[PDB]
Amino acid sequence: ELAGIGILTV
Amino acid sequence: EVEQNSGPLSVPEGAIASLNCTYSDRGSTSFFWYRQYSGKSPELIMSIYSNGDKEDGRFTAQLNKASQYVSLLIRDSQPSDSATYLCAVTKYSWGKLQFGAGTQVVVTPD
Amino acid sequence: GSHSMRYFFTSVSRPGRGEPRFIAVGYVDDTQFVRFDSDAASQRMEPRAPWIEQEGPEYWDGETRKVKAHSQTHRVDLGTLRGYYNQSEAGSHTVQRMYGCDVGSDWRFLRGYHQYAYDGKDYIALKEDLRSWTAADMAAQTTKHKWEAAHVAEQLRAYLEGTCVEWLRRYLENGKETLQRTDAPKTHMTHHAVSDHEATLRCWALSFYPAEITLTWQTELVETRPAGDGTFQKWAAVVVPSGQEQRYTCHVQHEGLPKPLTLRWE
Amino acid sequence: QRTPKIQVYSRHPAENGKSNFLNCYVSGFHPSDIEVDLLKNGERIEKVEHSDLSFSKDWSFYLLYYTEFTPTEKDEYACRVNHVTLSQPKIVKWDRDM
Amino acid sequence: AGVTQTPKFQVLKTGQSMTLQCAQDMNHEYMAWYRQDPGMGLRLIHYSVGVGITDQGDVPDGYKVSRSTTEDFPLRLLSAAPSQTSVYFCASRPGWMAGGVELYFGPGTRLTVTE
Repeated sequence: ELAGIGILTV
Repeated sequence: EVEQNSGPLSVPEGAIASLNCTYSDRGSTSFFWYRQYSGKSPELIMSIYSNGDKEDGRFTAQLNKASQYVSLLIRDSQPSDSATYLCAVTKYSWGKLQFGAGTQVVVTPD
Repeated sequence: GSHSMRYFFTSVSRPGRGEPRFIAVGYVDDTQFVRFDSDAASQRMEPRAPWIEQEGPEYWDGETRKVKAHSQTHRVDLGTLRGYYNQSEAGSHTVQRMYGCDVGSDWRFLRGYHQYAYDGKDYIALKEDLRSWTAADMAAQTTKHKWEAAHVAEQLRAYLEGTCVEWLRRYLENGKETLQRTDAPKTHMTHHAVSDHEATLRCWALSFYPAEITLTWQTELVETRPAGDGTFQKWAAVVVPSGQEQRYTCHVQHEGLPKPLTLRWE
Repeated sequence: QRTPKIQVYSRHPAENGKSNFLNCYVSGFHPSDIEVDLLKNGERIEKVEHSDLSFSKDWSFYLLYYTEFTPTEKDEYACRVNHVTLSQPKIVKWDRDM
Repeated sequence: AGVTQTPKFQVLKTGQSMTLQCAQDMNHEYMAWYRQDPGMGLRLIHYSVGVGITDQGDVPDGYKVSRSTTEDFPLRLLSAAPSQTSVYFCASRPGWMAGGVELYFGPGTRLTVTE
């Protein structure tokens, strides 16, 4: 199950 | 659905204020506590994501995803901490924030 | 008996040819169970394993929504990164992200990962404590400051030590027949002369799972390869003086074996 | 840039007249743009499936190309790979004990 | 400078129309309107994830918003009803891709609709 937080543009 | 006891909670100066909050969506990922002085605007004081405890200044937040509750502890209570504390819960970064009705805290002078 | 869940994300820019290509795949151990491809027709998370299909629509709605969000940020990443390194719009470039968790033989949290690459080189990476970042060059530092201030590490740490682990356990159970199996390698040995005075001995390991294996001659060593049916293959060779074939033994170590095997030319 | 590493082999040990699968495993290359062909007697095979693009800890990509086939005594099989790092295509011939 | 609203207090008669200003100079992509009624906590009315883009919240009926620029996000009351008596908060933050999480609230607008 994928991460729904902490994934942001660089 | 984010649930809070309305209070008010009456706590002596220097004692530890104990607030809690329950939410119904088990998939929730982000948990927040906002503070709102009477006749003023809410302002973020704590955020928490992992199970267990997180500690920032006089504030401690506690999260239990299994029991679906989130708590806030205020150490060294001061009269100037008398306010309404709002519990806020969302799922994922883009999710819509869900707000509780808040618990009012009254910190009485020593 | 440790297990892992691992996600891989690839984004390749296609100059003057529309949207960037985006590829996501999900693994439990050596077994892929989901994928998303921006060029496919479905435009959804797709099952790649029989045991994940029992999941209902809410799961697939959730995963499609997150994976799309993943591709949006990486789309923007390509533009931003091109700027950081002062590159022209004329060329294709690649960004890659991988993350996930490991659990021990007790299914307790063991370790966590999150790494980012630009054009195949280490860009920025979450350290082992899951509380700080490793940034390579001058350009990655700006991303580091941004992500520090946005508390990214706190967020990823909560996922890796929590959601990732909880679901990894869920998958292991639902696909226990697939994922918690030990197929011991089927072994045999080959002999071929390479000269009038020396010969080649080749030790074969076939149809085993998982991929981890040790092949030892007591050496030419090809890397473990997939069979295509969910199992793996490997071999190891030695050049031996003819007549002295009997002096050499091949040794095979694998989880599916109660005790290690020994093979000599017979 | 990293050049592809190629292995050609069958899913099962090959026996003439027995159904099998011919595999071409490419790995360790960058970027991901790659063309892989399975050849029978020097010409391209059409019904060729492939795995979904993934990569390893070192960030290099890998793919499995594969097709169903029935070995005979006369037929020669090979794998042809072309990539930015290769000046001319590279062809690896299938040796059935490797 | 944060988030400003205008006016902070307002009395209206039933049927009257009014626009609540909200401005922000922090280049926030995301803005939203909330209302607070005694004992309920915050309910989302409208929000905007960017210029020219707006969508309905939990309770959008009776209200309209626009987003012509990054800075401004006005809330229009069509025909004031007693039910619309409340405190209205404007809030903003960067978009989530940029790391936006905390909502920055304006001072609030206390609005009374008399019969």
